[PDB]
Amino acid sequence: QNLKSTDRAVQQMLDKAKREGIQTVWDRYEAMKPQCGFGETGLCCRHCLQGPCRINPFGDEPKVGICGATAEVIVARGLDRSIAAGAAGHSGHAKHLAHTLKKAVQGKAASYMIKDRTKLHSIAKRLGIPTEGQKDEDIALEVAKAALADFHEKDTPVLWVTTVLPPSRVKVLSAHGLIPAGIDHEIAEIMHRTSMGCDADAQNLLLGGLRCSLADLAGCYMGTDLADILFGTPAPVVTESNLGVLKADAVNVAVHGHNPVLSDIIVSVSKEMENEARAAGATGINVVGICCTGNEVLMRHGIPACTHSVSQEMAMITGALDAMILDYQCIQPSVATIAECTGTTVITTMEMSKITGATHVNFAEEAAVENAKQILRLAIDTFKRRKGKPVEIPNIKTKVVAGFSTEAIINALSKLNANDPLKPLIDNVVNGNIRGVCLFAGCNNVKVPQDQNFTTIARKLLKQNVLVVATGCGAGALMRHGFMDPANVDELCGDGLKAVLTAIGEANGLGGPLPPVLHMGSCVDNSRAVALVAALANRLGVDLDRLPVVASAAEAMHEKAVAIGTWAVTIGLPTHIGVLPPITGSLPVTQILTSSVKDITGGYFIVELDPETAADKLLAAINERRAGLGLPW
Amino acid sequence: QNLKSTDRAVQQMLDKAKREGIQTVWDRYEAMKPQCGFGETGLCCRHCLQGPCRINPFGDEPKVGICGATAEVIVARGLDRSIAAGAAGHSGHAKHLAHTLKKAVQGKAASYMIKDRTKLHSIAKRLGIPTEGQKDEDIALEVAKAALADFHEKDTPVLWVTTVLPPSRVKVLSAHGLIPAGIDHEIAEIMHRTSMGCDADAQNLLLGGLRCSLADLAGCYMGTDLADILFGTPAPVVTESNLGVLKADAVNVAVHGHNPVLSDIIVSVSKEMENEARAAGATGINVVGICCTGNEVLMRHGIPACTHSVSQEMAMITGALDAMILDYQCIQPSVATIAECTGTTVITTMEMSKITGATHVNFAEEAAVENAKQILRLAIDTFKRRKGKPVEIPNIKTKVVAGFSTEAIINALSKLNANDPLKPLIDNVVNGNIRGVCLFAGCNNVKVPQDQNFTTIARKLLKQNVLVVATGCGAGALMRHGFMDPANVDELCGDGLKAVLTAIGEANGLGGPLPPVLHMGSCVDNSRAVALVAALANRLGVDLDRLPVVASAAEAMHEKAVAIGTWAVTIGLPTHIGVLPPITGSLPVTQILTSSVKDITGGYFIVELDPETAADKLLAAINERRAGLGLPW
Ligand code: SF4
Ligand code: SF4
Ligand code: FES
Ligand code: FES
Ligand SMILES: [Fe+2]
Ligand SMILES: [Fe+2]
Repeated sequence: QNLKSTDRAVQQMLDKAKREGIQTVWDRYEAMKPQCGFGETGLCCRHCLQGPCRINPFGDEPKVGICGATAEVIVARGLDRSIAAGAAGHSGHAKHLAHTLKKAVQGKAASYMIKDRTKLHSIAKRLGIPTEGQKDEDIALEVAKAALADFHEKDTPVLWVTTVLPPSRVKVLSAHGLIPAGIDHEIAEIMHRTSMGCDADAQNLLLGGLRCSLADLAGCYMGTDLADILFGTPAPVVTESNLGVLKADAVNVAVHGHNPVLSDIIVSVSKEMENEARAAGATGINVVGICCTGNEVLMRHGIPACTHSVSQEMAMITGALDAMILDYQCIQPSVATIAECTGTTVITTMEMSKITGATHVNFAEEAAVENAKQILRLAIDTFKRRKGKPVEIPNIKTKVVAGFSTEAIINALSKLNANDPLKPLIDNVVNGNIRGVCLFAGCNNVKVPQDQNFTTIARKLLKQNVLVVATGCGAGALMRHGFMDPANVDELCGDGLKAVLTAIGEANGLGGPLPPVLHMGSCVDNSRAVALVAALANRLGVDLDRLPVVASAAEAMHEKAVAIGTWAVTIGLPTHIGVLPPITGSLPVTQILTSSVKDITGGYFIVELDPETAADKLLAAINERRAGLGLPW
Repeated sequence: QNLKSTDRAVQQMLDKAKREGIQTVWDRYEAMKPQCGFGETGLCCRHCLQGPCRINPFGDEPKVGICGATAEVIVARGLDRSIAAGAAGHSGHAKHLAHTLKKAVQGKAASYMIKDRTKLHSIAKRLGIPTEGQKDEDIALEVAKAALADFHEKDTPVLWVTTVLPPSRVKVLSAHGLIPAGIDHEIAEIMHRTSMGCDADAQNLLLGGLRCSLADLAGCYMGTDLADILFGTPAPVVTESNLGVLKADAVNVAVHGHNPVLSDIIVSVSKEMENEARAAGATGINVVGICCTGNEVLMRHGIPACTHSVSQEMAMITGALDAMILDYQCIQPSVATIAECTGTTVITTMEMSKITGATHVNFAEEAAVENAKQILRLAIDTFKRRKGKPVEIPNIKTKVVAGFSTEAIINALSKLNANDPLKPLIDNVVNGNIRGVCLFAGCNNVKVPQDQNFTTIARKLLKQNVLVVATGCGAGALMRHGFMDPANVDELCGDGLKAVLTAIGEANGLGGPLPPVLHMGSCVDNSRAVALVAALANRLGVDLDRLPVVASAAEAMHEKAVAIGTWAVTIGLPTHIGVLPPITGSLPVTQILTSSVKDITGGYFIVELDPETAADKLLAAINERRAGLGLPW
């Protein structure tokens, strides 16, 4: 089972699933092998009814698509559609939150409100919306309106790009025609250009992809901004992770998906319903997180994280998961069927994301509390039904310190330098105590033993004094393996990094360090890393492609992760991907994405499946940046 | 060669291509066989980096996708993405025209103007935009603004749906949540919902597809409306079709793609440049059409059509095609390479549609005449280079009467009943002289011997007194085989239909009938058939799903054609498709699209690859409609 997951709790549940005959994602993977090599390499097209077309990577015919599409074109079109799909997900989540905010401040949904007034005003100032003499509800309405306006063409480009990067970066991107005109506009233009008999020049196609990846960035940044207004900007919080956060004697309710608009209300209403759960024989309602909706409520409220991506089914296998409350994205639809075996009540809530066999609740903001109580009552009923049934919850959990928004990082640093908070971080980059910064982002992927790349690469980087930050299932991996527990700083961190984490931690009164890795939140909250890195670039008076900052989507899976990797490259970062995207069928496309794009944006992909090698390549990238700033390395 | 194309001119060029060693679409097809059966049946997914996933149609594992996606889900997601892609193309073309109109009336591009004032005012009235006391430029600005607003969410749904169908149809669609909220909004929502770990219920997915197909309809209707304002509403016109419209002694320039925004200017400027072409030794500039940009200029100006879809390369093989001027969609990218052998100058013009090896001209409305002259001068240079080179233009062409906009059909009918123009058509439906109406739409497809389905089915329908209308490459097929020549009415038409075509024709002073098939224009101009059918439904006080009207995408290829077929079903029509879309891997999805959707929209797909059988099924569908109206059949 160690060949499937490096998480011991997952291994334990994989043994239980096997003896019970419950098929898992890893079983379904095994049943799929050998996988199609045309698709793996990107040399397949189904963009018209003359296909499917394929191209042999090597050898004889077929060499070209039926319409004449080359390997270059086919690979680039496929990639562009994945970027557009990722942009559609992040920006759909953001759009939904914009509508929520509008409802809140129009008095249409009293369960929602402006929680973070400081965030609201800062965003309005970033955007150039006046605040002086305006009511908060009106400033919010303006913010929501501006968010919605970034989805279509208008007299300005997408402000959730141009107002979040430094002018010198915007100027480089503008020069190459890369600034998006509108989020849904770009998504549609990708779908058009990639359709049969349209764009058929790899460079042109890939420039379009880069632009659409910035539309994805805008969606991410918008989603973080709006969720912080509605639900609060995260600050440091202490919690736990892994399956051992489940409790046999409680009603265990997982919140799973990405948009926390209802799950944030579930957290608050569950508390209210404690005496009702006790009436049903439970100690209370124990809300736990899966995936990014889990990350959202972890970051804001300290809700413990149960599990992430690839291992999500394992929470059900314990027998103790009374309900799984779903929004959208990254939910294996197997959960609906596994529920028949495990007894879990799986509940969908969003109109555009249903799963055959799951019970659907028509969530509406105006009815959010009513919805939450209905859902929680189903969970309580489910808990009652498992009266007397043994459960098998692995007694495995880690301590997690999280909540490191960019605001929180800047505040923590300000305890070392109140009026120039970034300076202590830069001072330590310069003196070598911090070698650089690495963002771990993205998924787990069944192809890679769960967490192995994230932990292998992080361990090497941390020993080499890299400041590591993480989001999404990268954060999930690292938290489940102890990288968010400050007790592990001595073991994991190089001396320079330890000194910095300790100095910041002791200035924040902790009597001890920051954790080894800073959890910056959900997948949209990759935008928080952009804010930090843009702030550093502006403080130094350089562009992002001069900073010793890299990214690693070490176990990438979703189209969303491909979009994030692509905008990381576009904003100027060396960006590792630890699974093969479907590009290797075209050497020219590979050479653009790994090499010639450096000349355009300064960033580039590093495609490397061996994690020890990837760590060495990431360090080399960091060190090349240091050398370009004239620093020792 | 008759196994490849039923067009004799195409056969002749296929012989020339073979002896010259120039690879064609049919050669590339042969090199692709056998094609992948997973893709053909829809049982392949590449929506995340855990794939590719496939499912065996029959037998053992794999049975399910890695994430748990069933065959139902995989098939429905794939189909939905094709619909969204088609919507992106039609609506991208419409969007571009909206911007053109705005430029025109703002004084930013004097080559463009309001040509059809009557169309402008009728559209403004349909939309509820005031005209009384307003300047034309301001009414136009309002129309353009309304067009652009239909791409995003706002306080109304998409007006290019709700204002073009009858209220009773809109009410049925609204009840099922099918009215689009915004064109690019829906495209993005499809891409989101179909991404990994989102929507996973076939019915839910397919309802989303139906809604997105209405966004495609809106794009089609918008595109027709705006092109008619800018360029003129078509009226009856006489021209010719097939390769024999090329002239050895002239500069032959093809206009190819779908958006005629520049090619309409090329038509007018080419005339201006006659004395300059004569200076270069040519008789003049002979502009000819390929595909839908060809249809646009045929319908408005009587520009002869050279060829269509699958056979497009054959125009180059003649050796006489001096230039091919490309916009976007349905252009085989092979043309750029074939040009190296044939000498043709292939020129791209749209930013998002380039082809490696083709010369690019950065078209801008403000510079349209300058662009046109540059392009025409390249063509003249090319003509000079082939001085003394024999060419092989098949001496094969047909006569074509076309230009049957809905306005033109209503006008023609009005000569029989001035104040109730639809009544003579309805009277003849009722008395059986017209059995019903069939729209032929969509592509050719290399899988089907070119034109064979269109001509086989049309011939059977016409003998059974069906009024046949056609667009796109369906029109192209029928025109190249003589179905737009009124001289062929005696041979092709049943006695009842002949009597009607004759009575209308003689009332329009023609001394003879309308042609056997009415050419209603380009692919966006499928919207014209919707206008006609909606007008009939309103005149009868019934919904579209009670009318004896059917559609046939007999040789479908492009994602655009899948979107059109889907909205034809959604608005209530029995809709034949003569190529397999990738659905047969899921019986449940097939049963929804061919059967249970009848209960939702009244329409349904008829999937039938044998054209004689398809004709019988289409007649049965027509006759069932007649029986439901209490009519003899
Ligand atoms: S777009 Fe070209 S390469 Fe793709 S399926 Fe159609 S014919 Fe084949
Ligand atoms: S979305 Fe599911 S079925 Fe599709 S490739 Fe990914 S794991 Fe396979
Ligand atoms: S041939 Fe396998 S992914 Fe298409
Ligand atoms: S396995 Fe052939 S289309 Fe994917
Ligand atoms: Fe996530
Ligand atoms: Fe067309």
